[PDB]
Amino acid sequence: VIGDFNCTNFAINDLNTGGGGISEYVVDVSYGLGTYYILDRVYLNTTILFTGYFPKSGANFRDLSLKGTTYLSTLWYQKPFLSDFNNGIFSRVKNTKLYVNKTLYSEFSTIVIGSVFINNSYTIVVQPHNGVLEITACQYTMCEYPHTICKSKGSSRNESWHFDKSEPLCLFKKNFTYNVSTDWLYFHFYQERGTFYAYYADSGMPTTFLFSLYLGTLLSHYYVLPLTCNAISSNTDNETLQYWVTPLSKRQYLLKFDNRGVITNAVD
Ligand SMILES: *[C@@H]1O[C@H](CO)[C@@H](O[C@@H]2O[C@H](CO)[C@@H](O[C@@H]3O[C@H](CO[C@H]4O[C@H](CO)[C@@H](O)[C@H](O)[C@@H]4O)[C@@H](O)[C@H](O[C@H]4O[C@H](CO)[C@@H](O)[C@H](O)[C@@H]4O)[C@@H]3O)[C@H](O)[C@H]2NC(C)=O)[C@H](O)[C@H]1NC(C)=O
Ligand SMILES: CC(=O)N[C@H]1[C@H]([C@H](O)[C@H](O)COC(C)=O)O[C@@](O[C@H](CO)[C@@H](O)[C@@H]2O[C@@](O)(C(=O)O)C[C@H](O)[C@H]2NC(C)=O)(C(=O)O)C[C@@H]1O
Ligand SMILES: *[C@@H]1O[C@H](CO)[C@@H](O[C@@H]2O[C@H](CO)[C@@H](O[C@@H]3O[C@H](CO)[C@@H](O)[C@H](O)[C@@H]3O)[C@H](O)[C@H]2NC(C)=O)[C@H](O)[C@H]1NC(C)=O
Ligand SMILES: *[C@@H]1O[C@H](CO)[C@@H](O[C@@H]2O[C@H](CO)[C@@H](O)[C@H](O)[C@H]2NC(C)=O)[C@H](O)[C@H]1NC(C)=O
Ligand SMILES: *[C@@H]1O[C@H](CO)[C@@H](O[C@@H]2O[C@H](CO)[C@@H](O)[C@H](O)[C@H]2NC(C)=O)[C@H](O)[C@H]1NC(C)=O
Ligand SMILES: *[C@@H]1O[C@H](CO)[C@@H](O[C@@H]2O[C@H](CO)[C@@H](O)[C@H](O)[C@H]2NC(C)=O)[C@H](O)[C@H]1NC(C)=O
Ligand SMILES: *[C@@H]1O[C@H](CO)[C@@H](O)[C@H](O)[C@H]1NC(C)=O
Ligand SMILES: *[C@@H]1O[C@H](CO)[C@@H](O)[C@H](O)[C@H]1NC(C)=O
Repeated sequence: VIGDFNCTNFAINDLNTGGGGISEYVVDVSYGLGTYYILDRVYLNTTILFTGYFPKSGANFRDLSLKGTTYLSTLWYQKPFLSDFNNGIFSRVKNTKLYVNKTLYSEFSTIVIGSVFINNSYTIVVQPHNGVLEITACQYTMCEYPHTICKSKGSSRNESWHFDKSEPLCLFKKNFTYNVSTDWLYFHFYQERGTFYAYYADSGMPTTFLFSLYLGTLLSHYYVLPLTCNAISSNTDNETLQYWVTPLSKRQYLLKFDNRGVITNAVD
């Protein structure tokens, strides 16, 4: 289980849907994937050695996205999906572009980051709402079996990942825009000295700083929430979710900057 609040018992079962296991893909930073822009600095037409929170090159990404329809498997709310946060993670996220009456809509998995997922501790949550990325850090009463929905196409169940009837205490609450038309989003989430840090990019590969947040407590787990939808499958539209993650660590990279300050290449 993620939290411990019994939000519902509707359509829960124990089926091992991952008969083929967690899907994997290989980290390759040679085109600037996994890198981020350094503070407020600009470098031009040059190569820098820099030490930062980066992926290991030639490590695996894991796809932790989980599309459901009606039933939720209890096995989705355990290891290997519930994952140790350590120093941090890098995410490569497919923007699942759907259509209704030729209008475009953007969906992708919510991620939660925390320690015990109980309302006496802060949980960070990052959730898309069709071009608005809502980010919060609050004492959420997380469910046992949290999940989200396709607000665009609809779902066979209502949304529930927390159960707070009155607004919980929050250290942070902001919205950030993202371009609904791009195919990928990239994120770094990491912690140093009890402060959480977030970088993203919705265009290109090198990420840029969103925010930082003092927690005063070590984060220790993260989890990518299942998404339930009447769309997003081979019998209806051949679309897919993907939410690739890999661990960060303190590493030295060569970074190459072009003559307009974009990071074009890197070496581990
Ligand atoms: C912070 O997070 C914690 C969890 O970590 C929350 O604690 C839980 O709070 C709920 C709500 O108060 C407790 O709910 C339990 O409900 C049982 C009945 O549930 C059914 O019926 C009710 C209507 O009566 C429906 O609302 C519900 O949806 C279900 O259909 C009760 O039986 C439970 O009673 C317990 O105590 C009696 C003795 O007094 C025993 O006989 C019972 O067997 C049982 O042990 C209870 O009322 C839930 O139990 C709480 N869990 C824990 C671990 O404490 C906090 O509420 C939350 N804080 C804030 C501010 O939101
Ligand atoms: C994490 C994972 O494994 N995710 C897959 C999902 C689950 O394994 C399954 O949900 C588990 O179920 C449990 C735990 O009991 O199966 C999906 O594929 C289904 C067939 O496997 C799909 O075709 C559905 O077929 C139906 O016969 C039915 O109900 O399963 C009718 C329903 O309308 C239709 N869904 C639609 C229209 O999207 C799906 O989607 O649900 C593809 C997802 O990638
Ligand atoms: C950040 O972005 C989110 C997502 O867009 C904003 O949340 C949404 O805010 C609106 C306005 O408060 C909510 O609409 C209201 O909902 C109630 C309940 O259904 C209804 O009675 C009102 O008439 C009105 O429609 C909306 O529900 C809410 N959530 C979602 C998923 O859209 C949020 O306001 C933005 N700002 C901040 C600082 O978070
Ligand atoms: C979790 O909460 C659900 C309700 O959302 C509980 O299910 C009810 O259990 C009582 C036990 O007396 C039954 O009379 C009801 O018919 C059940 N359903 C509903 C809709 O209330 C469930 O027992 C709780 N606990 C667990 C471990 O699932
Ligand atoms: C960017 O740096 C490169 C590499 O130093 C520069 O390329 C050289 O440019 C000179 C002419 O100024 C040529 O004679 C060399 O043959 C080039 N070397 C290579 C490896 O291509 C480039 O001029 C710089 N551009 C800017 C705008 O700073
Ligand atoms: C939002 O994302 C789309 C897709 O990446 C961007 O569209 C591209 O824009 C450039 C010019 O800036 C064109 O050369 C490409 O041909 C466009 N691609 C497609 C598929 O249309 C769009 O510019 C982005 N807009 C913002 C405001 O970020
Ligand atoms: C969804 O919410 C509506 C309105 O509260 C309720 O009538 C319905 O039973 C709920 N369905 C599920 C599966 O939670
Ligand atoms: C999904 O793709 C397969 C392979 O091309 C095809 O057989 C199937 O009919 C497609 N279904 C839809 C809804 O596009």
